[PDB]
Amino acid sequence: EEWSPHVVYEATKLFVSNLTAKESQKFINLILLERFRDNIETSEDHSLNYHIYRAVKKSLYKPSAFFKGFLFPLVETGCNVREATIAGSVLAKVSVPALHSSAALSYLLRLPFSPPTTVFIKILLDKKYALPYQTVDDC
Amino acid sequence: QCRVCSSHTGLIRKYGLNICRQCFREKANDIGFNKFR
Amino acid sequence: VADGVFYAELNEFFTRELAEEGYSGVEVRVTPTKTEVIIRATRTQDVLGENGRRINELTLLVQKRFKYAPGTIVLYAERVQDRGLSAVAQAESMKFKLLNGLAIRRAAYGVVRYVMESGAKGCEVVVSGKLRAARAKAMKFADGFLIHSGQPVNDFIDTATRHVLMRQGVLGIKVKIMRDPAKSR
Amino acid sequence: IIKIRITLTSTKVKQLENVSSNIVKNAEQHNLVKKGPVRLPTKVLKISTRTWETYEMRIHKRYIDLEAPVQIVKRITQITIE
RNA sequence: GGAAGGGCACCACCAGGAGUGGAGCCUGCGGCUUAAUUUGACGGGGAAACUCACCAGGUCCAGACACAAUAAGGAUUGACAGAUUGAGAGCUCUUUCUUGAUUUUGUGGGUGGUGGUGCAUGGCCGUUCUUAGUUGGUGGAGUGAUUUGUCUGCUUAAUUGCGAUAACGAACGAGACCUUAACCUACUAAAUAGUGGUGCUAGCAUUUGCUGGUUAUCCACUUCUUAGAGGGACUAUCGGUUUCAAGCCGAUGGAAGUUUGAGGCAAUAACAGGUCUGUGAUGCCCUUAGACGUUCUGGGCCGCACGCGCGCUACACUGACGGAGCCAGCGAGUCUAACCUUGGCCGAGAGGUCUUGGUAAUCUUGUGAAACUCCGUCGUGCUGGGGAUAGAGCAUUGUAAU
Repeated sequence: EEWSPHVVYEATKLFVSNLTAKESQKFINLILLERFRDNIETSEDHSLNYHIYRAVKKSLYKPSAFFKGFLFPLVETGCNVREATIAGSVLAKVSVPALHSSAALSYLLRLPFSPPTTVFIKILLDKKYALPYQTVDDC
Repeated sequence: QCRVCSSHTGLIRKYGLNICRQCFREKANDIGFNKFR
Repeated sequence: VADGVFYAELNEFFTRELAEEGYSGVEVRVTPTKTEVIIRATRTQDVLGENGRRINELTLLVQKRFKYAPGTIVLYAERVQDRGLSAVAQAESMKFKLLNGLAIRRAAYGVVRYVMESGAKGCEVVVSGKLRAARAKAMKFADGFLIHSGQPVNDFIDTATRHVLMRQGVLGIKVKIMRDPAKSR
Repeated sequence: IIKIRITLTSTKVKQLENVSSNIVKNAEQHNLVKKGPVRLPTKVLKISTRTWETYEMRIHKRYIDLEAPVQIVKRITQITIE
């Protein structure tokens, strides 16, 4: 957690573009998530730098790894609104396959309600993908 | 270099605490250097 | 059973961190390798919050701060009233002070002082019965600001009656405490 | 029988004198041999802040020698945490 | 109203002292010049890289979703080594190959508001009027506007008080609250402080002594170092001055007698004062081939007829040189690093080597600083004052010292 955001960006590119779906799940859930929550939690204005945003952007190339590693325990650890805007712009800018976007929406609709979760569901509804009927029933 | 809130203007660079003289007098009542004389 | 050093350090952390979430006291019990620290609480809707709040916040704050991994210690909560705002605990305390040889005046001053230090808008203690004399007497001890009529009686004031048995006879303690209407919530 | 020196430091005089006097009373009430509370000079840490002004801090130090077994030393060190 | 009168101040004058502006140079501004000499009026703006906000270039990475094509015999995305490649890094295609719609191209409302300036809301670091005389409650008398309070006098640093008197109350002022200074051989108390006595021990004259070594040889103590408790000062007292009132001045006693001196603290009446990387189908130029984001090199920010200014060093004999004596205090010091360094050897020195002590009233440290004291050289001669400028080499920190 003592790296620079350039180092976290490059290591996220390395450890998502090479490691598999479960392995980059463990990488993002252990190394990126705790450094993420400690960059935003320990700061007095509770915002994030630009290169951690680019790291979370580059972590979505394997979408199983992204959703199973980044988004799903973060909302269960307390997600605020700068994380919502930043990781929602992450969730918007990168083209995600429809199945893991559908599993993500099926996750986020079940959560305890929060306007960060509302921003993430709003980004996943900006896709208008070919959703399975279970994801439609969760809506 | 300000490593707290990106506030290089007036760092107090002594002892590496590195708070600007604006925010140093924000956090002046947390360390203990206060008004006696 | 954990030590009072840990308990007082959590008191020091809570008194500076739970400044406007109602930290009344701490109940704590220790089972093998599990220290259960129940935050005794003024109002607990600051503690519970909107859809599960301060308990998760302080749990993750201790895990992030005091270098605890999830699984070693556990954090609990219970819903009670503020000990000063409640007339029941203050009536228990008034009964306690009268049974331990403290007179009407100093016990009434101490209990009303503790209630006004708690943060109640006002309080009143009514003490009736006989104290070393044949003739019965009653004594009012009111402070702050109280209301006596209407639906705000049902809303804002707590009343508690206690029959406290002394060696001469019986005394009737009537504690009436007015809670802060801005903090109604 | 372990000889341990306790070096106490504080910013305010009343709580530091209270802690030192509690050490003296409790180590005196069960017959421990000891040196009295040696009172080090109060060091004055100051910063000249932007005419000019001065910010000050008084730091008070005592130290007390004690000779006691492990149980009494541990109970004294645990209870006197303030 | 350009009447006059007081404060009350060395950012004012007199008594002066040190001076600047005179010489050289350091440094800040202006001007010129440039490709840039980034930009404000000390900007913690000390300084080759960074910081850098400026130039000469070379580059990455953009742009969401929707939507028409394109398909696994291949769109393509990556692990590559070679041809590379200019100054560096990128970039393209030949394979060894993962390829797997993450497609690729061109578009359509805008994702991106890490593109933002304005409207509101809440509010804040430096604050500052750090409110030192005013306010209003009425009274009355006057169509309105106005009189009084808010005054003949006297007095205080003050609208602070006295007094007369259309008068009668209250608030914030102001005094006042906080924090400091100095004297305590009267307390209370010591190996992270010291003093003396005393053991062991070194030298010198010996007739007793002097100088000491000795982080335990023991003791006492705080005389000095130090932590507090208190105490004291409240103008104590005397005499002028003052309605002989609140008060001022001269003198004595006093550690302290100008409010013993300074600064922080409110309430009321001004700050668009400076942002929050704030929220709101907010208004609005584009929505991106812009670099706004990134880099990576090399030059700048220092350049010079000159002007505005502050400093350093001199013009010497109350001085320069050569020796000797060697007097302080505030600080400050290293961890998951290279800090402060004692000592010993080498080197003319710069410095280097080898260690050691100290996370600290302990070691650096007794910081053996400088000015100063004494004795010799000089002999008033731009001199043996000056040290600007320039040459040569040698070392240290820094990747890189032009």
